Amino acid sequence: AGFIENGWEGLIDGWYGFRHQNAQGEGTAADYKSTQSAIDQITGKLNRLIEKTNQQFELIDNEFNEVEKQIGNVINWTRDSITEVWSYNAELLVAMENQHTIDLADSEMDKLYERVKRQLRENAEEDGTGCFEIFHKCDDDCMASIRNNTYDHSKYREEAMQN
Amino acid sequence: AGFIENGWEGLIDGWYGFRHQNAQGEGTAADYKSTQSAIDQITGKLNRLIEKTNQQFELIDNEFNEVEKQIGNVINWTRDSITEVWSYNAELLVAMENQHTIDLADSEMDKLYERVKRQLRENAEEDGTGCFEIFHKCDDDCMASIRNNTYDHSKYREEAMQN
Amino acid sequence: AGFIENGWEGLIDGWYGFRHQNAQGEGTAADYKSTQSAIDQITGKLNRLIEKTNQQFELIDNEFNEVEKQIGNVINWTRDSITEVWSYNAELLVAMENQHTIDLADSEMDKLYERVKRQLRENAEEDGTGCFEIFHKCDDDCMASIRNNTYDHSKYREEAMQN
Amino acid sequence: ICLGHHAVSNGTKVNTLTERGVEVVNATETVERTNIPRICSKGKRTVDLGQCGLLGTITGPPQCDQFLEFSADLIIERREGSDVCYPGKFVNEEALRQILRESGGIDKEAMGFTYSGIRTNGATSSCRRSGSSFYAEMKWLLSNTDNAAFPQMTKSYKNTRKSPALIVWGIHHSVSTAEQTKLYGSGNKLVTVGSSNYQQSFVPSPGARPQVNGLSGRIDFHWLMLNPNDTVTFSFNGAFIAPDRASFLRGKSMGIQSGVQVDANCEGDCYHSGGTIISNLPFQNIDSRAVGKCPRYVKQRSLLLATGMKNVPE
Amino acid sequence: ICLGHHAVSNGTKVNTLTERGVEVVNATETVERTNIPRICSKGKRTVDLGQCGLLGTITGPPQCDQFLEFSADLIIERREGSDVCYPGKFVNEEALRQILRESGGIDKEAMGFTYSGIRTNGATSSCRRSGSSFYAEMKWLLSNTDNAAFPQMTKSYKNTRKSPALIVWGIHHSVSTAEQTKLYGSGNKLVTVGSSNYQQSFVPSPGARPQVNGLSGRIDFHWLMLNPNDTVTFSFNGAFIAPDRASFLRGKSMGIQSGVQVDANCEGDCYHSGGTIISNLPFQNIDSRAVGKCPRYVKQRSLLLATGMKNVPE
Amino acid sequence: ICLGHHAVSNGTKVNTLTERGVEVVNATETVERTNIPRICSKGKRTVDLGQCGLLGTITGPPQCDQFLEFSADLIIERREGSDVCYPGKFVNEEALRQILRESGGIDKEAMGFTYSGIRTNGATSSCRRSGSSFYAEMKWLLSNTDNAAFPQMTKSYKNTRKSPALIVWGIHHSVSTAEQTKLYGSGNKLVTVGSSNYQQSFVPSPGARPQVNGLSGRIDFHWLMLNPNDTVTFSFNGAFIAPDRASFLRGKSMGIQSGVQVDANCEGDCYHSGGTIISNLPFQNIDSRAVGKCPRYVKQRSLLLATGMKNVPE
Ligand SMILES: *[C@@H]1O[C@H](CO)[C@@H](O)[C@H](O)[C@H]1NC(C)=O
Ligand SMILES: *[C@@H]1O[C@H](CO)[C@@H](O)[C@H](O)[C@H]1NC(C)=O
Ligand SMILES: *[C@@H]1O[C@H](CO)[C@@H](O)[C@H](O)[C@H]1NC(C)=O
Ligand SMILES: *[C@@H]1O[C@H](CO)[C@@H](O)[C@H](O)[C@H]1NC(C)=O
Ligand SMILES: *[C@@H]1O[C@H](CO)[C@@H](O)[C@H](O)[C@H]1NC(C)=O
Ligand SMILES: *[C@@H]1O[C@H](CO)[C@@H](O)[C@H](O)[C@H]1NC(C)=O
Ligand SMILES: *[C@@H]1O[C@H](CO)[C@@H](O)[C@H](O)[C@H]1NC(C)=O
Ligand SMILES: *[C@@H]1O[C@H](CO)[C@@H](O)[C@H](O)[C@H]1NC(C)=O
Ligand SMILES: *[C@@H]1O[C@H](CO)[C@@H](O)[C@H](O)[C@H]1NC(C)=O
Repeated sequence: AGFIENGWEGLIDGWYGFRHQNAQGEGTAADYKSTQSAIDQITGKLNRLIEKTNQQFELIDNEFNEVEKQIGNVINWTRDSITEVWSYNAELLVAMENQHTIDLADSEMDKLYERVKRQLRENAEEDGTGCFEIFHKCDDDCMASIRNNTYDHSKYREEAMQN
Repeated sequence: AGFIENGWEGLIDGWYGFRHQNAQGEGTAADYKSTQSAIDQITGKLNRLIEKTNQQFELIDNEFNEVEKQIGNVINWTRDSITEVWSYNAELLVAMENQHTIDLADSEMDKLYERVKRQLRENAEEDGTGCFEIFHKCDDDCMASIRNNTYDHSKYREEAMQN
Repeated sequence: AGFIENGWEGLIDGWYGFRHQNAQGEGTAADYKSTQSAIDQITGKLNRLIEKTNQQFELIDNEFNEVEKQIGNVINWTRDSITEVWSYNAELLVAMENQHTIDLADSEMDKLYERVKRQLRENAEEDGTGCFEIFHKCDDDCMASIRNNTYDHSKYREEAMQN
Repeated sequence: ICLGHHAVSNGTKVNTLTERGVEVVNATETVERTNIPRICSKGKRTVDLGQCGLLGTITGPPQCDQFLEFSADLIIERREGSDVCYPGKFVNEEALRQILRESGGIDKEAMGFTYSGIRTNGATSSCRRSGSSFYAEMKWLLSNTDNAAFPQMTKSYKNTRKSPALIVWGIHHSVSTAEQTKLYGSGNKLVTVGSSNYQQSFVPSPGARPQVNGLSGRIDFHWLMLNPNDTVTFSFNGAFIAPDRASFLRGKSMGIQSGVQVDANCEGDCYHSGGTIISNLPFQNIDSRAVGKCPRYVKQRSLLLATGMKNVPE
Repeated sequence: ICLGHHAVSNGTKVNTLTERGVEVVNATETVERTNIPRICSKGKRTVDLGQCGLLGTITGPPQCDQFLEFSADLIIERREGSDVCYPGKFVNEEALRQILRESGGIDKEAMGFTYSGIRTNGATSSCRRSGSSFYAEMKWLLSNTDNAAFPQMTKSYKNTRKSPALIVWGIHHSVSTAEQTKLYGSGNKLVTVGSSNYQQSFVPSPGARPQVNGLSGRIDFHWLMLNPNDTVTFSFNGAFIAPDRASFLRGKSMGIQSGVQVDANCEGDCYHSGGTIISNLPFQNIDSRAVGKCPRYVKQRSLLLATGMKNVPE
Repeated sequence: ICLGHHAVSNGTKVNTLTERGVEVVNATETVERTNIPRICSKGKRTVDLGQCGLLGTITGPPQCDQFLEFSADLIIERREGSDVCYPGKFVNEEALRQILRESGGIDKEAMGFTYSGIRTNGATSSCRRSGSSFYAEMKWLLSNTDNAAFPQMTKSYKNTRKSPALIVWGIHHSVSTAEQTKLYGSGNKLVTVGSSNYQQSFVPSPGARPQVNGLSGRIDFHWLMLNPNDTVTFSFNGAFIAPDRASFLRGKSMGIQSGVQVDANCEGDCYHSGGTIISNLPFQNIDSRAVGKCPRYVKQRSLLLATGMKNVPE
């Protein structure tokens, strides 16, 4: 989410995906395995945070007939302290989880980019804005071979090396 | 901060920067946007940690006339417990924040290095110690074009490819 | 631990290492400095977590003669609250430390891979599954030069560039 | 071929370690604020005390006649409840309330007290049933005739059951010393309760009090807990409300104070005075004094957790 | 063209999840240790009690004559303060202190008590004003003549205001039973206070005590809090210090105990006995018993937060 | 040339922020569960009270004759311990227990009380030594002859030492008022203790109690703490167990309750009723009421910390 200067608001099929533009036509297909990876990780975070406690706390005050003022001040003091502790823990928890979530998504995007980069050894060159320049017109069947990680890295080498 | 074998103690203008050495002269210029990015992130950490609490705690003990010994032992027990909790939270908070700060700066450095690497497609080659070998004498105007991200990646290609 | 499709169960000498296969024979040697780096970091985590507290807590209850029921309910209420706080802190601490540990090891592996990649400038090409294709038969002495970071990046250049 | 990520036109701002207001794709709430204004009691034995006070179930005023041997997993106290019919008060009342809230109900047993040489049918106009009555579990001991004296008496009770027994007696405080001489005779009266863990110590204090229910007399209610096979003993000479039946805790339950209706259609384990908190979120900003199995109370009303990536639109 | 990062010759070592002593470029402190040895009261109504004790403001010894109806947002207790002039003590004193610390001041109102057949001008040499006086808010009730008897009396007070009233009375304990017969007459004396939430119960105990201010007599001070429209009643026959004026809480304030001077030049919300903690840091290692709006106390004296990158010099 | 990482055939599953059951190479435990079923007292002055109760060391029943001036860094209470030989009880007993647990031992000093006109050798069959004895640190004051009267007495004690003194006296409660007239005479008895921080107030309550050790009489034990140079005073006229020697705290120690044996071979700072917790782990799931320098108690029985990388086998 850095050098990719933006997101595709039109990509409604998944989180990550491609958008190819060769001589045959246009293309925008979502990548299911990376999107499912990030979705699985966030889902795990939700499964860990959304939790039910089996610890039962009993009534220690009395809303209808106030208890002794001293023990009531001790009870209010302790309750306020615990409330401060849990407010701190909640704030820090949410902030940290959000940080690791954003960095997690960015990491998945970068690792995908490096995956496609390693698929295209010398037949393509990095553009600098998250795109790959292909020195030979890759048709739609070749694009589908790139998506499902079946593009041959040597049976298109010499043609692109000449260009 | 790994393969860059050190830091420039002479770089007093910013956090990150370049140091070019071509045939025209020397150069050391700080990069303002990355330095301002890391400075903005650390500043955000300080704005989040430096905080004022609106929770007022009242006096529960008595320094001049000691209270009942039993309720005093309960008060001291609770206060000591809360003190242990907050000492733990402070230690872990500082340690984690420092870890994420160091890793954050290292990440910014690496992403800058990858930025300049993507600016120089085939006209330069990685040296291995954080430098880029240029196969054609890039003058100071070309250096300034590299700094502000305006160096043309194709109008210097063939000359460096021959070398 | 992503595109390296697995681990070497036979690598019993260290955490990270190489496995070369040229024309002279086979090879599997562990890298001591990276393994010692990750081991040093995990060891530091253990030194920080395994800790002894100098805070002494005194007896506030009475197992043989139960105290007043009210102050006993306040004591049990406070103790249960503190127990919830420390159970939360322990769970979150362990989970976060494990996350940062796994990501730390993965980071060390990736940085090692990038190290060897930067050692082989144009004499080798990335395969895509964590291996490096060498376009000239590198003998065992050349392999040992690659391991201890002494392989010359230019005295084998033209031969591999022709191939 | 260009690859990237998705984005939306309107995201959700969250807070992180670094910034404040980072617009992400999707986010969910972690601090519960929705409250069900009812007492969700689906699947629990519930006893709504109503006009009966929790402590009254041990002494038995007219409003607690149908709560003398209740059994429940959830005990609800109401604001209109009253522990007494004759104006009185409990010593260590809140500790006894907390004991009865988690008792799971009470089981009464006749203590087997018989008397010789004294009256026993003391009554009042405030504890009204058919006519003028008294506490169902207590007996107002007086002198036989309209004045006379009170013989120094010693009655003992042994807990023959395997669970601790709840013993509750009462000291009387008339409107004056003359009325005390009318009920129990002249002289200094003294009440002594002793056991293995107890050792008192009771003397009356007659005097004029503000008229509650048209009565200026008061009754101090005291209680101890006998251990199994432990024996308690009373030595009294007047101004003594004798216990007729002892109480035994049934099992386990929970006690709450509320003012909303009971609903057997919803289920919940977190209760407060305004209703039930039904949520899976780890935190809540509804009531810091919520009891049961609750999310931990926090002061923040909202803490948005990021469930999507960073939203960077065009 | 080589790119890199900055470095310094002398960095700051910090602690992380991994190591201990990582030299970074810049770092800032998170645990406050600097303390202002004054009570920063800039912009707050402050009442320094000095030689007047906090509880005395309700009874009114000579040292509290200028604190009978104080009003403040910050109440400071001093070590030289005294609640009493005649040697005595308060029952439930610390609870009353905690009530008065957050009261925002007190407002006195004449209770409207008149007497017939008894004396009322009891005084002593310890409560000195012009000559021999007594507590300004109390009245030392005695028998009319130098001996005689005390008629059984019943005085009532109704709280006609919308806020709870603070009622404080006193039981007297003379040096002997003979002096008790001199002041109030022979026979067993009994004091009874009753209301809606209260029910006692008071009998004197004469005897010899260690001479405080040259006096061996003691005075027990007791207090209850009347609810609005609730009525309190006293039935006494001797050894009774009657209340003349009741107290009402003004609003809200904070109470601290200190021994340093008051300073209206600095502002602070965190106070302890040694001064004021003025800091923006989240933690402090000055006083674990600091009150107000304070950073949370920690045992570590320093926890350096990294504000710069890793420092790797040549 | 291919480079990679190591792996094992059988790893250890751990929990992270994301998943549950991530198989890593190596892992270590963080929650301690191993317990040493002994009281590790290596290098500490230990006093096992045994059949002697902790409070008894102040009064001195026959079972505490060898604990009147003990000195320890670790005090162990046993379930068979007893504070009394004559059936009695302590007022504010648990506060005194908590005071004595961290006292570091006690040091007795003769209070210097002499009497004129009364007997002093009161004894009983329960406090057995050579024959019929009494508490070693107390004196059972009676009237000179088998009936007669008790002269109103006033005895004073001044703490001449720089540390607070522990003063413990006893009120007697006979089986009846007739036995009270036999021991101390007829009439209302009254006991008054006064000092600088104290002010009571003591009257006896005779009556029949359940026979403990074949005796229906009881003894109330009370205690105050004199400050240095502060003077305490007693004014009594019967039913008074006088203190003969005062106590002074030696230094500092720790008090535990246990039922396991003492072992001088192992060392530990974390104790509970089942033994000693010797561990370097930050958490423990053994006893939430463990005292000393313990790992913090958690409800989880195990929390595996990852010490190795992710295990991805072939
Ligand atoms: C404690 O706080 C509650 C409100 O949460 C309040 O009603 C009560 O009065 C407080 N306790 C005392 C002793 O004031
Ligand atoms: C509680 O700790 C304070 C010091 O922080 C001490 O003065 C006080 O005596 C302790 N309480 C008891 C009951 O000893
Ligand atoms: C507090 O919990 C303990 C067990 O941990 C229990 O024995 C005790 O009875 C509880 N307190 C009260 C007042 O019930
Ligand atoms: C967005 O988050 C909410 C959280 O409640 C979830 O229910 C919803 O399915 C999420 N939407 C997407 C598209 O993931
Ligand atoms: C209680 O007493 C009965 C009869 O004296 C005896 O059979 C029983 O074992 C005793 N139980 C306990 C727990 O003391
Ligand atoms: C170093 O940190 C301190 C923290 O107080 C800050 O005031 C200062 O400006 C920082 N210096 C630089 C050069 O960032
Ligand atoms: C108090 O009593 C007065 C007069 O009896 C009445 O007007 C007022 O409404 C009452 N207020 C309350 C709160 O009871
Ligand atoms: C695995 O972890 C345990 C933790 O107790 C450690 O003792 C052991 O040395 C570790 N093994 C390796 C091979 O690191
Ligand atoms: C105690 O009194 C003695 C003699 O009266 C005196 O010398 C000493 O200084 C006093 N010490 C204190 C602390 O009051």
